Amino acid sequence: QLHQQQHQQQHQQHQQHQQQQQLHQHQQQLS
Amino acid sequence: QLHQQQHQQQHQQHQQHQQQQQLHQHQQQLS
Amino acid sequence: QLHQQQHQQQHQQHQQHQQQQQLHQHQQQLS
Amino acid sequence: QLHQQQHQQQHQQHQQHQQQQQLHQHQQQLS
Amino acid sequence: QLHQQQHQQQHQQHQQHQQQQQLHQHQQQLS
Amino acid sequence: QLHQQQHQQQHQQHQQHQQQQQLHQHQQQLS
Amino acid sequence: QLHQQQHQQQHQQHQQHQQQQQLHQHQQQLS
Amino acid sequence: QLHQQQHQQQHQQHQQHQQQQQLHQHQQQLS
Amino acid sequence: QLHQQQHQQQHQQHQQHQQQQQLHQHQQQLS
Repeated sequence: QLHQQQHQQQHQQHQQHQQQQQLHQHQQQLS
Repeated sequence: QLHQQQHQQQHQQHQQHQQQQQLHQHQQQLS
Repeated sequence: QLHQQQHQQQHQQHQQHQQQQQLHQHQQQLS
Repeated sequence: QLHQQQHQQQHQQHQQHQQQQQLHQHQQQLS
Repeated sequence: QLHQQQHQQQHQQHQQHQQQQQLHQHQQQLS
Repeated sequence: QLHQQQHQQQHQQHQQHQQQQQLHQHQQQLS
Repeated sequence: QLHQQQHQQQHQQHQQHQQQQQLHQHQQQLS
Repeated sequence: QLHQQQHQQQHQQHQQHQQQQQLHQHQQQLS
Repeated sequence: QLHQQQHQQQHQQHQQHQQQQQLHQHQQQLS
């Protein structure tokens, strides 16, 4: 009995001039 | 009995001038 | 008894000038 | 008695092989 | 009595092989 | 009585092989 | 008696998910 | 009697998830 | 009697998750 949980959060609020910003999220799970 | 969960969230609010920004989300699961 | 769940959310609200922005979402599952 | 001026110039002369080049100009004014 | 001036110039001359070059100009004024 | 001036210049001459070069100019003024 | 040769090869085999990949080949010769 | 040769090879095999990868090849010869 | 040779090789095999990787090859020859 195996339980794998992955959670990622990115929050941005009240901003200006983020030209070419990168928000990358990667998640991998194996068995 | 295997349970794999992956959650990703990106939230952006009240913004201006994010030309060519990247919001990339990648998820992989294997068994 | 295998259970694989993947969830991805991108939310953008109240914005201006995001010319050529990329919101990409990728999900893969294997067994 | 407010006076706002914005000027932008891009000049290119006598060139070759600029495949997929970007000349972007952005201007914003508020009151 | 407020005077706001913004000037931007990009000049390129006698060139070769600038594939995928970026000439970006951004100007913002607020009052 | 306020006077705000911003000047930016980028000059390139007689060049070769600047693939994926970036010439970015940003200007902001507030009151 | 001038001899100029240029050869370029790109080989891809047995692949998956290369969205928006770029395979660019450039060749120039002068005399 | 001048002999100029340029060879470039890019090989990729058995791959997955190379979104927005760049395989660029540039060759220049002058006389 | 001048002989100029340039060889470049890039090999990748059995890989996963190389998003936005760059394989650039540049070659120049003059006389």
